[PDB]
Amino acid sequence: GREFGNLTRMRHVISYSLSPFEQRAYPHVFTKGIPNVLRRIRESFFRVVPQFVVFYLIYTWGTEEFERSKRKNPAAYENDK
Amino acid sequence: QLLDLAQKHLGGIPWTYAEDAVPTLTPCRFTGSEIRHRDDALPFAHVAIAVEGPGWASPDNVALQVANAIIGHYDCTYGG
Repeated sequence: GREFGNLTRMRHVISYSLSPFEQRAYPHVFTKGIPNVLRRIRESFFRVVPQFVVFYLIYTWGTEEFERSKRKNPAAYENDK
Repeated sequence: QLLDLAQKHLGGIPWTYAEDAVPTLTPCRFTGSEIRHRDDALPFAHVAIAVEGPGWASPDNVALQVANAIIGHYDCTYGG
């Protein structure tokens, strides 16, 4: 079960391969590669991105509220007189 | 006797070729690939490996024959 000699029992399968020296290292990396990457990105965009956008909104508001708190209070001095 | 006999029985075979368009043999390319048909129900594994070899009409083949004899064939029955 841990040696290539005996791992599983398969039947009726064929495989075809070519030598590394008989083929290009970057085949269709301009017409077929980029579109596949775009498919990958698009297929998982809405599953991740939006949550991290919420994080950014929480981060900005926080900082804004923190600084907003340190501003002096005109309502604590109107009557101080 | 053989030549005189062949004249009577093989002289009629056509010999003029259409437009002398003799089918010259085009060369053949060799590619390093692999095919693996896996069937685990068969008794023994059975592989064959090869490389490009000279044509039928090159001197080098003779030397290769010798090299082949050095490797030698084998079988389980051989009582060596």
